[PDB]
Amino acid sequence: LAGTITSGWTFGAGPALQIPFPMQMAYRFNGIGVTQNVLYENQKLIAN
Amino acid sequence: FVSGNCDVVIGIVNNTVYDPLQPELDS
Ligand SMILES: *[C@@H]1O[C@H](CO)[C@@H](O[C@@H]2O[C@H](CO)[C@@H](O)[C@H](O)[C@H]2NC(C)=O)[C@H](O)[C@H]1NC(C)=O
Ligand SMILES: *[C@@H]1O[C@H](CO)[C@@H](O)[C@H](O)[C@H]1NC(C)=O
Repeated sequence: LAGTITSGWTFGAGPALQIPFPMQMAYRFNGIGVTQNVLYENQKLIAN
Repeated sequence: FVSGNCDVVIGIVNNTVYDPLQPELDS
């Protein structure tokens, strides 16, 4: 849990590199075909 | 790429975005 929260998927393929959690969520949103601005503009709703 | 304005995002930062076209136009 700590690894997947503080470093995303990097810790599973080498050294663990830190990254802020909203930026990781933006990365994962890009993973499924949605742009970052959607998450950055609906962060509060998504967290709720 | 541009989207929206500078109040919705949390953690936005002042900086400058260079435009390649302007110096060519002025030259
Ligand atoms: C980042 O965004 C802009 C960049 O100029 C700033 O917005 C104005 O900045 C001036 C000078 O700093 C202030 O007097 C104004 O009150 C700001 N707001 C508006 C609506 O004009 C902003 O202050 C910059 N810095 C941040 C957001 O920390
Ligand atoms: C990041 O953390 C510092 C101190 O922990 C805090 O002052 C700052 O507001 C945080 N960043 C944002 C975007 O809130």
